[PDB]
Amino acid sequence: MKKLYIITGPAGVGKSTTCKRLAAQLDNSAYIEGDIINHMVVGGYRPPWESDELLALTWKNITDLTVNFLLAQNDVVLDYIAFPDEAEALAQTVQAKVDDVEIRFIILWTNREELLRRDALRKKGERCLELVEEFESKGIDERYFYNTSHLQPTNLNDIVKNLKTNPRFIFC
Amino acid sequence: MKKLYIITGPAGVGKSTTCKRLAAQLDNSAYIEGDIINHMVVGGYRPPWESDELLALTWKNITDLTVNFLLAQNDVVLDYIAFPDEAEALAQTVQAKVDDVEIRFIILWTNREELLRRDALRKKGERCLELVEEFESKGIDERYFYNTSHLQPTNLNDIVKNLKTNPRFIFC
Repeated sequence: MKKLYIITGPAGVGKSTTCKRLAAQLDNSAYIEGDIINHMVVGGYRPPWESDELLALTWKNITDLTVNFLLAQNDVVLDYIAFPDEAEALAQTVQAKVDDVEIRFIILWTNREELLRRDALRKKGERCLELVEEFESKGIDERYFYNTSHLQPTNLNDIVKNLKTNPRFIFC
Repeated sequence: MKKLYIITGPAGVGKSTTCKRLAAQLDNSAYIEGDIINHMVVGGYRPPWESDELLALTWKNITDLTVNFLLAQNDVVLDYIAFPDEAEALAQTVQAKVDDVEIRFIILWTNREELLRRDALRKKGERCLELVEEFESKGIDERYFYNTSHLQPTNLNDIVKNLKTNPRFIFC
């Protein structure tokens, strides 16, 4: 069967690093970077938080690409910002267009202070907390969170090995 | 109305540079880079010339993204390798899913020797000619070709200004 991995979480949490490693581990997979999709719009571009229209478009494009990759016998690894609402919506569509698809929802988390330093090497802040409090207030189940503040990057393959089979993320 | 710009041609001809400038000129537009789409497949990846399946997938993804952007009131600028067959197919789908869409087919060309030097600064060849003879043998109409071997890069805005309104590319 096919598998969909919705890896989300605050900026600097290591979504990109985790998704790239995960994708490279499956025999047949597709890696979708939400940001590249969103930034495809040039003329008239506006950030996600300033246009529900442009944001819905981005999820439309993500969804259609995900369906095609799954139908094509590819596992899909999605890296983007996603809350219960978006995950639910995506799931409804794929499930209605593809059979035997086990979807996994995974929210990578570390520590407020960790994200504080993790970005101190981007191109030079407080904003790294804006997304943090959003996930919390959304009252998301605790089984979808994966705190890696105590793990080592040298164990990256174990982490991706876990979230690949761990049933807790199976999107109960 | 909406407009679709299918900019193709051999590697090093300046498709990326031309498309990015064109997109940035329209009020509402989307820029699609065929290569980023194609490279979304990780596990089991294979070059376009080694899998008609993976290649068809890439065009499927490109097509679905193009339709969504056009319906969303965005002009679409596509940068990829495309022959009459692919252009025709894409056109049939968009035209069947969107109204008032003027599609333009544009093949950027320069000179055999030009492409010879244009790539001598990639990361260090003959292969730059493989795509050249392909376009020629395909017996493509001469109205779609746009030779810029005699133009100057300092006239980039004029070039994109031309192919934006010039009717010769209107895909007769």
